[PDB]
Amino acid sequence: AAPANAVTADDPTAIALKYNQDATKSERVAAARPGLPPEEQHCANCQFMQANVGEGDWKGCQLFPGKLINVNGWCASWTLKAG
Ligand code: SF4
Repeated sequence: AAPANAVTADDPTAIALKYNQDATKSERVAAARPGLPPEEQHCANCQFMQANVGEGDWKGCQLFPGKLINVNGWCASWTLKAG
């Protein structure tokens, strides 16, 4: 059960960025974002995930203010966690 503030499917930014809470049901391969092979990309290893926001598998994403993403999700703004 997703948190009340989870990013959902008719969120306009989620649609534009092709977010899915489950990276295995994402188009990460098509996008081929740089930094890691696409099959290795998900929110946990993304620069925009906020480790101090949320709880458990439901964490912040800087791009979705006031909401939570799933650590096992993906979107097209995936960028390697570099610092
Ligand atoms: S920007 Fe990164 S952390 Fe935020 S939803 Fe997209 S992949 Fe997940």
